[PDB]
Amino acid sequence: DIQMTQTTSSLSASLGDRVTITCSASQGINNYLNWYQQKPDGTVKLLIYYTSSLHSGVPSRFSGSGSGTDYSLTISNLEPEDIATYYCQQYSNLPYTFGGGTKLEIKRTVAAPSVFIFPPSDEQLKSGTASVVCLLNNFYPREAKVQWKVDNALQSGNSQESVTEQDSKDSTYSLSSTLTLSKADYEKHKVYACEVTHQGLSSPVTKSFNRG
Amino acid sequence: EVQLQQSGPDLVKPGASVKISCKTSGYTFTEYIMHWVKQSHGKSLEWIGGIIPNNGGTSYNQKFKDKATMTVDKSSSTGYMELRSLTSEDSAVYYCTRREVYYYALDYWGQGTLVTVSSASTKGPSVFPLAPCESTAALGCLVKDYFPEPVTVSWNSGALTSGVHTFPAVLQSSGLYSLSSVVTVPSSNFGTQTYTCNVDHKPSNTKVDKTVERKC
Repeated sequence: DIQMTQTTSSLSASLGDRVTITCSASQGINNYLNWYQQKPDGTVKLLIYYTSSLHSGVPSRFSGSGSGTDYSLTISNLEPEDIATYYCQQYSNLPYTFGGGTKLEIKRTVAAPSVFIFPPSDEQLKSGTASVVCLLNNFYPREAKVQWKVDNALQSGNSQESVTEQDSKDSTYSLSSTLTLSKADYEKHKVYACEVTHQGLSSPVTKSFNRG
Repeated sequence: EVQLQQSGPDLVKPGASVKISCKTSGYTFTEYIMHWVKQSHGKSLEWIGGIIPNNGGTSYNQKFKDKATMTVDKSSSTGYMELRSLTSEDSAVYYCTRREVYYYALDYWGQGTLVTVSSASTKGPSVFPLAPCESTAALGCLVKDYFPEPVTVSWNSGALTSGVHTFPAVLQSSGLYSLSSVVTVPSSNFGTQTYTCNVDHKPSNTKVDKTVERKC
């Protein structure tokens, strides 16, 4: 089997930058090399076929190059909608084989999150569990510290975070932090607070509610 | 317009087998080879095999000769792929693709089909409102304690799209999934519309609308 190596699997680039994604085959593949784009939602598109030909409807800032074992996908000037994982595929021999992929991280200017906190509903509480959600909306870069404080006591070990993929329009992230407590623990405390530290914020932002 | 409509997510038992369909349309089904591709979570694409629909002739990646069977039905214009003796290594997204002759490439791809292989039982999500106890207002729904992936979430049956973030699921220490879907609205545009999240968990046949009450 021909192995397709994409050594760089995570690549950052600024909007407007020239971006190069490389692929090497274990042996010569005679230009029988296609490029695919997979968006964060799992949809796949053909970009380039036979090393260099644009697929119908693909913008012209995309080009393909190389021969023998070494191939490149170049994006002449990065657009926000280019956030994706890029894959090579040889069709010189069966079985068809794919590189490991290269994921783009788009670098844009700093944007601080806006922050929201949500108390648990009675509909949830009545079943024995409180989920408290803190939302960080439309920020860059990815790095953010989210600290939960209950009656001003710093919490540890009782929250989980999730982050969206970079937005295809504004290249930002959004993040949820969820604090899980038993109903009985939820009801022993008054003030639920999430404190957010980020490069876009000149000092930490705190959002809170009072139960009862 | 060429379209490849794959069948829905599927939970299936270790040792069981599962059939996936790829309903095609916008092109003569018989005039194009169909290939299948696997993608394990956080991983790259693996070619499984291709089928000539016109005469049913098949080509398999040797790694899948014991796993996969590709067949067609020329009448419904539908390709099928059956995976047998499933283990948790079969847990993946499966794609169907069309081959174009130009110089060969996979020019159209299905949306993919998530197969989970597990002993654990299906479980529908509970859906709870996220409402505040400023320039913009936020609300959402918490989609809690479901198995397996995936859920889909929409707002006002697809009419509300911008400001929407549906977070990826986290595996909880219970082995159940949970996620939140939020929307932000500029304060001024808040009190026009109502806000209802529509949550679909196909593996459990759960469909749940939750109206998130704006406070009075």
